Amino acid sequence: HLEKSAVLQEARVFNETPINPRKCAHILTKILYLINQGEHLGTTEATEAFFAMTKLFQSNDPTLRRMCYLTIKEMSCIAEDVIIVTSSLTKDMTGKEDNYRGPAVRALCQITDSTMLQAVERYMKQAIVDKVPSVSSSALVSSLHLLKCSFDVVKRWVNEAQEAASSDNIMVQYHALGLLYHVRKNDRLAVSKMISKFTRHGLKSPFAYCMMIRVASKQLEEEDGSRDSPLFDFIESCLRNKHEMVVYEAASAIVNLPGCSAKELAPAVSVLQLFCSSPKAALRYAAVRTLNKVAMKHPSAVTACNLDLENLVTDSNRSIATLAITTLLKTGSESSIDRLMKQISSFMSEISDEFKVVVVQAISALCQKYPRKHAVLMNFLFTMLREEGGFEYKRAIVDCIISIIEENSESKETGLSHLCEFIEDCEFTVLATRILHLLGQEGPKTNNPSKYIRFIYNRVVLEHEEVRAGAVSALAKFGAQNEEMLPSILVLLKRCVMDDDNEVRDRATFYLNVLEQKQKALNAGYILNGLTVSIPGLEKALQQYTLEPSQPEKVAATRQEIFQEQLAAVPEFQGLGPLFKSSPEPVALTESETEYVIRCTKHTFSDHLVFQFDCTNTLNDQTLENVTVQMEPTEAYEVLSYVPARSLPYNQPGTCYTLVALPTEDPTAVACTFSCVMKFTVKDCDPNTGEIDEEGYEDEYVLEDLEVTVADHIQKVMKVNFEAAWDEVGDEFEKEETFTLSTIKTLEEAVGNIVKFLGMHPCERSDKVPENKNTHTLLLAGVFRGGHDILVRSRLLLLDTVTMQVTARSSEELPVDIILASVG
Amino acid sequence: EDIQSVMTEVRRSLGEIPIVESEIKKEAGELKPEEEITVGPVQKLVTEMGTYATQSALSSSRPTKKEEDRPPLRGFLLDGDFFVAASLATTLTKIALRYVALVQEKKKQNSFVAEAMLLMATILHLGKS
Amino acid sequence: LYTVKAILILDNDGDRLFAKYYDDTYPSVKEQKAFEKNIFNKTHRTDSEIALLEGLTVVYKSSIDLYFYVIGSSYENELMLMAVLNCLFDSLSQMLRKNVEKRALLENMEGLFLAVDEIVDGGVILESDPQQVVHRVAL
Repeated sequence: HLEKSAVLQEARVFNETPINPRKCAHILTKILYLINQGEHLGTTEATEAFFAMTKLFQSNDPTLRRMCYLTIKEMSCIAEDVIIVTSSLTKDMTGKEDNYRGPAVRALCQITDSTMLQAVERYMKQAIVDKVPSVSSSALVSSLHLLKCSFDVVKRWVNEAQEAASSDNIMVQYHALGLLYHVRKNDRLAVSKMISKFTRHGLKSPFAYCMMIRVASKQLEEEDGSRDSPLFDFIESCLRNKHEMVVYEAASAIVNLPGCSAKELAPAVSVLQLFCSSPKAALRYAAVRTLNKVAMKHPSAVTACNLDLENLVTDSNRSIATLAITTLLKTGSESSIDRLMKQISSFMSEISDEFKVVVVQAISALCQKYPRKHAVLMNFLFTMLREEGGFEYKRAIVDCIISIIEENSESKETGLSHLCEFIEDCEFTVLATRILHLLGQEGPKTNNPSKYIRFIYNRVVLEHEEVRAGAVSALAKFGAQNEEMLPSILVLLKRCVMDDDNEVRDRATFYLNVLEQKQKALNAGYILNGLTVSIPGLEKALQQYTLEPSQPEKVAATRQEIFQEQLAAVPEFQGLGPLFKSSPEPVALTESETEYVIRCTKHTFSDHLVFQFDCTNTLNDQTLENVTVQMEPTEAYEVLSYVPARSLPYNQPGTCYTLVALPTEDPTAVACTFSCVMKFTVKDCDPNTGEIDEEGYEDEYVLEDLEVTVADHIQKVMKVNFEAAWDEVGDEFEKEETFTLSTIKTLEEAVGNIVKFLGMHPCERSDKVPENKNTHTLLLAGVFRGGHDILVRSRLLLLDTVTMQVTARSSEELPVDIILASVG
Repeated sequence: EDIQSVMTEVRRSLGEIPIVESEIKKEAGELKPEEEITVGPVQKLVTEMGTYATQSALSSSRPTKKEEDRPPLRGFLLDGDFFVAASLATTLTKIALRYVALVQEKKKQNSFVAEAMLLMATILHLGKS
Repeated sequence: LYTVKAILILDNDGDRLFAKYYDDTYPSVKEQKAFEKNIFNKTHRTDSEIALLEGLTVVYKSSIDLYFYVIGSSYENELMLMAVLNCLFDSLSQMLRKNVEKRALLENMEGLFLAVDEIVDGGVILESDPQQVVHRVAL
């Protein structure tokens, strides 16, 4: 239509004296036209045009004002000294009428940056509360843009934003709730308060419902303090308003992840909610679906089926038919697959071009995804090869072949062989590469390789370089794997085809010379089956889904080992007792992502305990350095050393340790409590993940106590015969004490309490005791730190409560004393 | 002796690289064990040659791709090879400085049989009886 | 805050009489036109309120020599999108003082540009009331 240069240029007159609202407005229209028609502005002339226009803001005409808003936003980024236009926009923005109000806030806020943010706020507060949708919605979207430049200004507007939220007017609410969710967010909980306020309400605003559904879709039970249900009384889990999109979004989330469970007037576990909307017009597309559903997509699938299946079969309209395939695909599942496959077979008949490729891929893809047997997948993959013969590709040769060598290989090659009979050189580089690669790699004894070779030999002549090169190298590997083959390799390679073309020659000269001339140490080594060049995943199935309706390694296996590894890096802990075990009951001192996350584990050594404290400073305003967790033992333990966490910045874990020595004569338990306080140096930080200030202050954060149990000292085992082990460990360290467990009225619980506390597995599966028997003998075994066995015998008497005489024997005085004390 | 410099701009440049792998794999080291140097001698080249084939190594600011061309070819033969580092002996160099089978005339053994345009017409002629 | 991906009003070839991009995914002419050609090819010569293109529900209508578009998300349905598309058709008609054809749009290029910006704002649906848009805009 227009020329960008002439129009950008003539705009410069505004900058001088002429303001002429008609002429300038036209010139502006022309700018909008240059963009719209599709053109790109030249920067010098743009920069000039922008400074000129600001003069035009003096004249207040509604059409000129309008031109001015669109033109400055489009020209804003390809212009300089734009800042002048802010004042003019504020002047316009306060002027009453929707033409100015709404369009200005949007143009102003786009140009506005954090410095300028402050200016627009009075006018913004006035514009947001409006139940006149233009002014309010433009102001609400405007605030969203402004969250970037400066967050804090926008946040103050949360009250005006909320005020708009209370409208049932669709725009004012959609914008209000949507924006609010973004704005007020400083934690989940404050947003959740905003949502609960609207939540109990039966809106007539579908957009608000939708934007909110998304916020809601996850279970929120902290909305406005707390509440006893994930409840959403606005359609998400409810079905207060029917309207097929909202109904679909809501129904797929709620069914197997309740936003609330099913109500008689609002299904929300049952499959129903989608289905009542399901017979419909074009509208049906949302309605008919599924996704998730109780307990599977399949009972759901049956409802809707008439609709999806008739459109999919009948309509050879692309627009309908696509909705019908997506809808079939959605009502699908593992079960559904029988049905889904016949339909997809049928579908290509309506739209057959790419759609053909897709259905032959889909039937294979569905068989791989939803199991109807891996074999059937191969058989479908043959049908794909047959029908298209060329829309298979290179990625198919690699994917078919890799997939095939899971089971199919002998068959696949053979099928491929037959498939190769097709068409000599229009079959493509890829099929020849597949029969060639497979015949090379398997080295057929399932069928005679001579047919395969004869088929491939012809294809090579008239097809691309990459296959002819493929054919020589394959032949060489084929030689190395099977001796028999060598005579065919020679007739093929001497030919002008499989060698002596171009690329084919170079590869061949190498491959040939290595087979012919050389040892074939290399050739032998090279064939490991004669496999592909790469093993990807199973690419086809996802591709197909969209297209149709258009080494974790480990050391440790035990808590002691993983901790032992962590400990081992540090010297002191392995140098001063080596680790018998680490706790089977590690206790987290301070909860996750609050102030600190500290998890401590107590590790036992031959004569020591090391406490590993994994410390996180989740303090947004700080970053920590030289952090240690300090300890006060409540019994006689010596605290030898502290190992610091070098730094703990915001949200970054670090580990600190305290090594203490264990008593080895203590008459009371090694079940003991340590009071923990982390001390550290704080340097100020701007929350990101870390950043330290030039100077800072000392600060401390209090932590929970760490409890060490007898369970940490002992590792559980059972014995085949307790009595022998029990005598064998040391009846010379034997001590006996009688306890009453009055809070345990039966033997079975009693055995469980001694077993858990001590960290001893009761022998011979003695946690199950004959219910309410007068006498019982409980056999305990486990190994104590240092590597010495500890056996405990508890002879239980059951009155109405449990009394036990617990006799313990151990290779030391300490386990005996420790167990006896801890139990009572 | 240029070779690190020439190869390296390309090795870190892009275009289409499937078949590139095959050809570079048998090729890069070859001929005389230490007779180049720009900031990568012939040995850096053998390193490179191996990385490009299917290995991994910092050399020529890394190769463009490593994953080979059509499924049969793979890296391995050549990887084993370069017994004597890029030197005319019984390696890549041998292969490179030799020609696969007979190569003589215009019988189509490293040949193409006259002038390419005249040949299209001759191929067309089926000579059906 | 997002519903509408883009709005296009296209001649009966898919070429840009108009498009205004409420996505940031098409700003350059080449690609804005490609998009336009893409959506017009699927959707056209099968009029319904549904089309699925690019994994997005595309809602469209037609006139004498134009097809009118809203592209939006496919987690929705036609009807939500349709309310935008109905506003788009309607508001342009009342605004221009003549029904949407290539002739009405070209007749008043300014009314068309302004009217569409009120309907969609950066992919959020700013307005959907045809009457409101028309008063809001000044020719």
